[PDB]
Amino acid sequence: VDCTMYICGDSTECSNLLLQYGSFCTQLNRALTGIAVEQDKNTQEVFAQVKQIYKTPPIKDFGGFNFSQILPDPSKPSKRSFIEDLLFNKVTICAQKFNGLTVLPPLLTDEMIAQYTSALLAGTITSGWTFGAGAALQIPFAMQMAYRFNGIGVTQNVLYENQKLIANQFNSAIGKIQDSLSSALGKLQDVVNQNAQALNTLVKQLSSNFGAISSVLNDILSRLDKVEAEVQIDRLITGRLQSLQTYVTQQLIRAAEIRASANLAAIKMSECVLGQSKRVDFCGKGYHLMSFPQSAPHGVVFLHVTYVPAQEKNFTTA
Amino acid sequence: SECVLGQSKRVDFCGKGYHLMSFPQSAPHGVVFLHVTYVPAQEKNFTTAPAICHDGKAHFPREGVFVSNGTHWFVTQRNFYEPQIITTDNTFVSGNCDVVIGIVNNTVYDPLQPELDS
Amino acid sequence: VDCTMYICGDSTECSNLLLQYGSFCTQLNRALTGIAVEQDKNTQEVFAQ
Amino acid sequence: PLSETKCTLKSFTVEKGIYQTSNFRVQPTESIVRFPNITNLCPFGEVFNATRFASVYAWNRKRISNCVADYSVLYNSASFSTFKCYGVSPTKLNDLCFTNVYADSFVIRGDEVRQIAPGQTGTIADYNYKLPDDFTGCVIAWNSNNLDSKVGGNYNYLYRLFRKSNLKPFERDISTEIYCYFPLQSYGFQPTYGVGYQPYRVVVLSFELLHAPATVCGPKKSTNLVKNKCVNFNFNGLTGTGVLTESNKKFLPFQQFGRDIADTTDAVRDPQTLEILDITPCSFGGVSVITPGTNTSNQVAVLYQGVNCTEVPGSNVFQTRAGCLIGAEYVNNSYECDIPIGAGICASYQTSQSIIAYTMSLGAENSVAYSNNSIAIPTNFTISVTTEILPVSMTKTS
Ligand SMILES: *[C@@H]1O[C@H](CO[C@@H]2O[C@@H](C)[C@@H](O)[C@@H](O)[C@@H]2O)[C@@H](O[C@@H]2O[C@H](CO)[C@@H](O)[C@H](O)[C@H]2NC(C)=O)[C@H](O)[C@H]1NC(C)=O
Ligand SMILES: *[C@@H]1O[C@H](CO)[C@@H](O[C@@H]2O[C@H](CO)[C@@H](O)[C@H](O)[C@H]2NC(C)=O)[C@H](O)[C@H]1NC(C)=O
Ligand SMILES: *[C@@H]1O[C@H](CO)[C@@H](O[C@@H]2O[C@H](CO)[C@@H](O)[C@H](O)[C@H]2NC(C)=O)[C@H](O)[C@H]1NC(C)=O
Ligand SMILES: *[C@@H]1O[C@H](CO)[C@@H](O[C@@H]2O[C@H](CO)[C@@H](O)[C@H](O)[C@H]2NC(C)=O)[C@H](O)[C@H]1NC(C)=O
Ligand SMILES: *[C@@H]1O[C@H](CO)[C@@H](O[C@@H]2O[C@H](CO)[C@@H](O)[C@H](O)[C@H]2NC(C)=O)[C@H](O)[C@H]1NC(C)=O
Ligand SMILES: *[C@@H]1O[C@H](CO)[C@@H](O)[C@H](O)[C@H]1NC(C)=O
Ligand SMILES: *[C@@H]1O[C@H](CO)[C@@H](O)[C@H](O)[C@H]1NC(C)=O
Ligand SMILES: *[C@@H]1O[C@H](CO)[C@@H](O)[C@H](O)[C@H]1NC(C)=O
Ligand SMILES: *[C@@H]1O[C@H](CO)[C@@H](O)[C@H](O)[C@H]1NC(C)=O
Ligand SMILES: *[C@@H]1O[C@H](CO)[C@@H](O)[C@H](O)[C@H]1NC(C)=O
Repeated sequence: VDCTMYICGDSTECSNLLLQYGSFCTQLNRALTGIAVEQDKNTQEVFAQVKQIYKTPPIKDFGGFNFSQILPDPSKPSKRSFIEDLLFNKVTICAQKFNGLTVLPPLLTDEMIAQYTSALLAGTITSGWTFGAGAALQIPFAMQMAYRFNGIGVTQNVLYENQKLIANQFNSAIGKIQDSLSSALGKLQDVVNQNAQALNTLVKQLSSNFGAISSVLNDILSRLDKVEAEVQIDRLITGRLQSLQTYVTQQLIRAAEIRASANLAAIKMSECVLGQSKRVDFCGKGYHLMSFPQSAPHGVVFLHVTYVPAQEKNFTTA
Repeated sequence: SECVLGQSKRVDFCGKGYHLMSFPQSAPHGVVFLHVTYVPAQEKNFTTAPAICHDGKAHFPREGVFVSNGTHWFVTQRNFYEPQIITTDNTFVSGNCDVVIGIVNNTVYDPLQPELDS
Repeated sequence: VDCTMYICGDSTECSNLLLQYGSFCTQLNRALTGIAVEQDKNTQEVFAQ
Repeated sequence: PLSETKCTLKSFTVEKGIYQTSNFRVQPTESIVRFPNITNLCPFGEVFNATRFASVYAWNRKRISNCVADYSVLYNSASFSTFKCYGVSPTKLNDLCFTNVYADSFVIRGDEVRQIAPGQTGTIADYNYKLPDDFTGCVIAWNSNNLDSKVGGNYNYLYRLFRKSNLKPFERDISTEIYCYFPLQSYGFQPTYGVGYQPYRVVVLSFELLHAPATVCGPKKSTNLVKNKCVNFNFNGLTGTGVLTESNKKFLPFQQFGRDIADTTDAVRDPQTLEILDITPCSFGGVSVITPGTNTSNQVAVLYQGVNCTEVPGSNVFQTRAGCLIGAEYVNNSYECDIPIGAGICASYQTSQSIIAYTMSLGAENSVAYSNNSIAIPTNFTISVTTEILPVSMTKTS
């Protein structure tokens, strides 16, 4: 926000009055800039956990597991997956722009974020957890799944002996995720709603008189002489500056909430995508096998894959 | 707690690589954790298979991975190439050979055999 | 908090004066309602596992 | 730009970074004026130079409208004595247009004149003429002891002495039923009275500034109109700075202005050609100075945020999606991000040295050579010791 263009606009007369309050516009601009740099920090620490941009092979022989909905779509230049396209459609200015408010582009583009998710997913399916520790050591996919099973205390023969069933279950579950997202993204939507609603409030507070004869500052400057105008303009300045301080304080608290959510997502990226988790319910319900990251507008979707026990029988035990 | 008072299984929580241990150092207004981690190096390609078919039994590794050097099959630990002969003591049987995609044929040694022979 | 009953109380005269400040009472009640819904969310996510 | 960063950072060294310094704003090439084209001079003469005034209980509202005024005649001629203008300045009054003007006229004691202001009480205010709390207008009055008295007394100037309740603002009540007393009483005016008991003629010009087309305006003369160019303007008093554009907004024949969510005026009807014009503002944005560290170089590049490179008033000029970048050269190579400009572009000091701007590399690109029967196993290790620094406390203050 250009604090001077918000409070005073084009008027030099108001700008001279506003200077008598000193640093407050600098404090406001500095706070909003700090929030803005933190949004690039948040995206960097969530998505840029991978050292190299891994590419998947041309032959997708992953043992019956069909990642086509979550790997990059070859038919588009945007390099988003099918599910990432579903996610972007399932969330996605003049009045703000003209009144001193400006919205800055993110440093990483959506294509760059999709290129990091592509690298993370390619590394995962080609090399398992090894690309998090060090080099991407290739291993056949059924064997990394067999060591996921061994991690959850299920002996790896259970994987190989039931492999075609496990592949069919996985493929089917991805299909249900596709249909669910085609029918879902409340947390991301709420953040966009709150920020748009806060800006609409900040703009509409320009209509408020705050006790002055008018809210339109060029009325007063077309209509009262200086010493009488200065009282009216000091009323407008006071109330507009209090509207700005309210906006920037609520943005500092929203910034902390999103910062916490970005820290959590960076932990989930490390512990569920770059690794297998022994932490209960941290990577979905059931015993964690693996997770896949997908980009979403302003956020991340983790597709958590978990082993859920079924068809139990009673036995006498000793 | 989780890096100094303990060893962490949590990936990237106590540095890059597999966590061994960490050391705390004081700093002005804050703390420096020196994180010590094992980072794997100098990897080699090997042919691999999920199971060995022997006498119609499917053998699986107990605590390792099956690899081959171009002529012979070995069992080795996943994170450091220490090749060992495939034996009844480092493999376990489950079922016949037909159910596993990609089973390979090699002998599985029984140490009781040459002992009974001697 | 009813921002109007807090600032003005029964007075219509004060209420008309207060309207000249515009959205501020709506912002306040909206913030306190968001805080309120978050407390049910906190209890839900802790106990309804 | 480097001096401007030094001065906004309040420091003689500047460290490597991108710093928002100041805001760019394009400026008005000329000051348009557009007004009603009304020739009829306003008939204020037949109030200030009426022979005999009304009684203040029966104060008379002459409507003045569809005319051109000049209140500097009424003011600067200064035969008057009091000229209190409420809600409008006596001077800017000549620069403004009004929807109607109502001239309210009466005679009272030079003492009781002090009651005729918005938010007042007393004999005249309570029962004869009440000015509203949000009144816009000028109370003009002058001594009339030359006309409104005589030896043996004048008795022409009645005022209401009693009412069952005070007047509402601008209420007129000429009723005469007995209140016991007759409800009216009159000033006995004699020449020999002191300054406060002598008669004074009062004319109160009640202006109004409604959304209607203004029918009274001051003497200023309209200019020509220019378009697709930045200008200052006055349109019947609507004043601002903007790039007047031929509007396709379909105003209905009664409408005169169109408005933004902030109640800035978004479009205006021309007061003479009656066409509709958009008033999008003359363009603006933040200015950020990309700088290497001042211990490296004084050479700097400047980003005009959101501004299009056609607009900024130069050996290299590049249009990022973040804005126009001047003084850094776009190189088709890609590197690690040094100073973040935005939208995939970063800038760095590189070779003969200058500021390059470039698309950042996310990392080196690798194909993992996955195969259904190939595994890689490490034959060695390295022991890595890495530092993680965390804040724990901050300086305790009271
Ligand atoms: C490991 O091997 C890969 C090649 O894959 C192997 O050979 C195939 C023919 C097939 O038998 C697979 O099952 C094997 O896994 C090596 O990758 C290639 O390396 C060369 C340089 O020597 C490079 O020019 C190629 O581009 C690489 N291939 C691809 C697809 O990019 C890899 O170098 C070997 N790694 C180690 C550590 O030995
Ligand atoms: C992976 O799954 C997709 C479906 O999600 C399969 O896509 C089909 O591919 C064939 C050609 O091989 C087409 O004729 C079908 O129309 C495709 N179906 C859809 C719904 O797109 C794909 O074949 C699968 N691949 C593997 C290796 O399992
Ligand atoms: C694979 O490893 C085995 C060792 O386990 C190699 O076999 C030995 O080869 C040497 C000659 O190079 C002989 O002297 C030994 O007697 C062999 N031992 C056994 C048990 O056969 C084998 O050569 C290796 N293959 C390759 C291609 O390197
Ligand atoms: C792996 O070993 C088994 C034996 O343990 C092979 O199976 C035999 O194959 C022959 C034909 O080549 C049949 O006549 C026998 O009846 C099979 N025996 C059994 C027990 O099924 C198998 O073919 C070998 N496979 C490879 C690829 O070498
Ligand atoms: C920068 O501004 C120019 C206008 O000065 C834009 O040019 C117009 O672009 C549209 C398409 O978007 C064309 O239909 C017009 O004919 C163009 N006008 C002229 C005079 O060339 C240009 O698109 C802007 N570019 C950016 C990146 O903002
Ligand atoms: C590996 O893939 C090839 C086809 O490219 C197939 O013929 C072979 O049987 C596969 N090997 C295993 C172990 O699945
Ligand atoms: C009143 O009339 C006299 C001429 O008799 C003139 O000088 C004066 O300006 C007039 N005043 C107004 C307010 O019209
Ligand atoms: C006002 O001026 C316009 C030309 O700009 C002219 O067409 C119009 O007739 C004038 N108004 C009147 C009432 O004559
Ligand atoms: C300035 O740069 C030189 C290298 O050119 C370096 O030796 C010196 O320490 C730097 N000074 C500071 C204060 O960074
Ligand atoms: C960058 O590449 C484009 C083609 O994509 C070319 O036209 C342009 O001249 C190149 N610029 C430089 C500085 O190399």
